[PDB]
Amino acid sequence: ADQLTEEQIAEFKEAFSLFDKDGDGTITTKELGTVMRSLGQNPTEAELQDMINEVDADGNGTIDFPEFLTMMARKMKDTDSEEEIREAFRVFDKDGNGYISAAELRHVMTNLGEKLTDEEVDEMIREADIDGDGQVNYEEFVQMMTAK
Amino acid sequence: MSYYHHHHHHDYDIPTTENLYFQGAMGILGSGQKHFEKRRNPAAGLIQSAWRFYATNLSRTDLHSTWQYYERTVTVPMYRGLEDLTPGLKVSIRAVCVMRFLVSKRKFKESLRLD
Ligand SMILES: [Ca+2]
Ligand SMILES: [Ca+2]
Ligand SMILES: [Ca+2]
Ligand SMILES: [Ca+2]
Repeated sequence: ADQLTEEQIAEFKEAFSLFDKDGDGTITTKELGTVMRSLGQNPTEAELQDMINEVDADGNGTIDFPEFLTMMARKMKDTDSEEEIREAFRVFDKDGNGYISAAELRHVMTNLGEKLTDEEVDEMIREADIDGDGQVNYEEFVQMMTAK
Repeated sequence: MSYYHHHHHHDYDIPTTENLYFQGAMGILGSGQKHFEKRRNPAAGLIQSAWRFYATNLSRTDLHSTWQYYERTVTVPMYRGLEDLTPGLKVSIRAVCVMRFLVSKRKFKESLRLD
């Protein structure tokens, strides 16, 4: 119903403009690898193939603008509708009252799903200035993700 | 050491194996909890990937001093005369990060399914 957002599309269009590099108007898997190297990352060819799997309705091996727009736009639906990240925090609440214990929080983040070391979970706690005591709220994390 | 850490005392040491195996007992901790366990796997992956995604853009003017120096030093980039701001760099890194976020959403939905 609501009109689509042009200001947000403009960011997507600049990303599309940067990403095409052989200059044929469309973004293929080896161009994504070319972008990755330019960001100092040399992932495996299989990883580059796999991370593209989402994008296309018809599977055309190169990423057209609306599909690229959907890849970029899809993240915006999580930003616009914050229900997914808010619910993603909610499924870990041991007591059901909105406050999560700090000790509980480290083990389920560190050892599960994507695995990250203690130094990486330190950044999440410290840079959001979370307190030493066990009660940590997760609403502030969603607001940090969406406010800026 | 008269006191015992675990009341059951089934074995001296516990062995953990990565492979699932063909046959295993489900176990009981309250079976309804296991519905949350399947859901938690995409939630855990999305939270980790989102934090990794946000950290790349965390700061420009004062913080991310080291990142700023590493970006300035590289030879390939041209003198940035035309545009003072560098959002395009921030957009470019956070654009590649979400491909992992989205595919982790599909893969961890597959992990939710147990097929
Ligand atoms: Ca191209
Ligand atoms: Ca297509
Ligand atoms: Ca709680
Ligand atoms: Ca606290």
